[PDB]
Amino acid sequence: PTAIRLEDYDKSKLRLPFESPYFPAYFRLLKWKFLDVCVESTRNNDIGYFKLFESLFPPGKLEEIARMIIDEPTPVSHDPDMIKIRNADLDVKIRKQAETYVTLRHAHQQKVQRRRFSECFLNTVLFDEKGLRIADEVMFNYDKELYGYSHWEDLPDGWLTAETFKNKFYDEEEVTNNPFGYQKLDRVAGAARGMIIMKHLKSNPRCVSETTILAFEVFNKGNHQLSTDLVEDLLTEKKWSLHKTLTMFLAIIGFKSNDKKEKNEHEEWYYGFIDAMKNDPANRAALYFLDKNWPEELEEREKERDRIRLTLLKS
Amino acid sequence: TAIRLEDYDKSKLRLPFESPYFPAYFRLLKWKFLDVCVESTRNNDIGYFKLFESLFPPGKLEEIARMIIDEPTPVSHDPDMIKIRNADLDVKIRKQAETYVTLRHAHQQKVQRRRFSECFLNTVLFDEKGLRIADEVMFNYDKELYGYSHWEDLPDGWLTAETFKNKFYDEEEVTNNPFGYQKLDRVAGAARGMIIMKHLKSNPRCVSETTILAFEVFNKGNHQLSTDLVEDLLTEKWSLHKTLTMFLAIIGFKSNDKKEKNEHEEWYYGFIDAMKNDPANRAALYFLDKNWPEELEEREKERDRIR
Repeated sequence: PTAIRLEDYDKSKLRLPFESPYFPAYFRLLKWKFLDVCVESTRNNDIGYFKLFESLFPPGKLEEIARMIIDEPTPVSHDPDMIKIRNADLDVKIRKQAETYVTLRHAHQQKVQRRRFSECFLNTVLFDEKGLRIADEVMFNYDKELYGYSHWEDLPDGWLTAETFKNKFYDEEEVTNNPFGYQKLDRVAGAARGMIIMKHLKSNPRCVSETTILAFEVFNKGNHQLSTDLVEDLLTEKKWSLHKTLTMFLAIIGFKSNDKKEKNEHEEWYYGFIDAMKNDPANRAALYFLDKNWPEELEEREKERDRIRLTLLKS
Repeated sequence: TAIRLEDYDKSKLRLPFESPYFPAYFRLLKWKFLDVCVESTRNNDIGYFKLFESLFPPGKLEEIARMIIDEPTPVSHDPDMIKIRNADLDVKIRKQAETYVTLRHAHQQKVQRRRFSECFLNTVLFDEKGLRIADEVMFNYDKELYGYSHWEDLPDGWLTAETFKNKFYDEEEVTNNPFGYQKLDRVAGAARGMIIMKHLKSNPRCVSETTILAFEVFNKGNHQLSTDLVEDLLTEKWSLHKTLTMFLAIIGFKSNDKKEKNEHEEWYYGFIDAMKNDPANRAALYFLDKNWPEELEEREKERDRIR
């Protein structure tokens, strides 16, 4: 079976091609799934797909980074403090407590290395045109549907949700100057804590249709799920993940807001997200990346809401 | 004969290279360090930039350095300009069109200079080897400035030093990778200096501290850029370098005697008051602390001591 080359494939159905200013940031909502695919591809003592990025680092630096990510941890039985505990002749109950604290510290120190060198790879390759080209083709060869989803394949022409997304999640000047550079989207999605946003949107009577799309694209879409244990536990603090948070912002494009323009409710999902992020200090901080004037715009919006409610009673 | 770094004393430094809190503190001079590398470009070559070759893929350093120092492509060869001259417009309409093309030609070049400058600084100043090369560049340029970045001849029991490292760094982030991004890098980068200076000058609690800040930003020659290329790159007159200099100058604050009356960290709370009254600076505060409005309320609402 001869592999279909990217340059051959249609690309007429994509509403967000590679060359779109708004593509690099949108694609980077799959950065953890992209890392997952590169890690999955390592078969036997090879660095797998990671090697396709060696041109983007100084000679030999790529190999170092890849290893630091996939290298098996040293056994916790060889830890100097572990060995000292097991030789100290402690009361059984105290020894076992100490041992668990050394085991947890050991895993945490491994997680810190894996995250550091993962972020060194991703921030080098996914913010460079040549590197995004390679990443685009890697995703295409992995799963055509996911490639499509990252490019808005078979999306309608007049999709009003797409316009709101482009308008509120990118700064016009920043995305025009360097599309491959850091965008508002990368800051908000990265700072946000998805679990608390999912809980508040589920309790919003306005955002019932939107929550249904979010629930499906986060939990039940098979190619929005990580294949490796390594990347899964790297992003997990029943349990939420950093990939689940990004997959929520990814899924936003599916929201239907064409019919709600007549009643001026077409941005209800966006203001619903703001009301789902204003509650806790982490997401509240994430909102100040999205819009520096969000608390003043929130009070305006609630003044006019109260102004309309008053005129409606007099009937 | 060459005065090697290995030979130098370094015993008076309270913030040596090996200190967890050094990398972030050094990167407050990141705009001055760019200025130094651009000063060194002499006979149509990249000067000090070449010392960082190993930290990029082969050739990459050459491209980046160029994109920063090179002369722009002549605007007489912009494709839109060529079409204006061929369209045969009225002289007055032609010249007005030509100015719209000229203005975006300059702006595009300011954006390319800034982009590739940021690409250099971000690669070399957040890596240990990169920081070694950078340390020696400043040492060979100015011994005093080298010392200032390391707290040369600073008191042992200095309290503003202990407050600074407690409020501008996260314990876990700074212990894991000192060379990586810290709260300080985020806060100083997002801050709008000109406004913070204005509020502290109106703040009666902070009067000694403002006099130090006004001197280290406007009077001190070592904290001033020598190149047009960098000072013009950081101009909105105020600059991004002047914002970073305000954070650098904090180590000079005399707060030890105010410990007894528990006002030894009044400079920090005064800074928070100075950058909470505009959208951009209060967004910068959320980097310094995620819980700052509740901490500011309980600290600035205890008027039971005023009774």
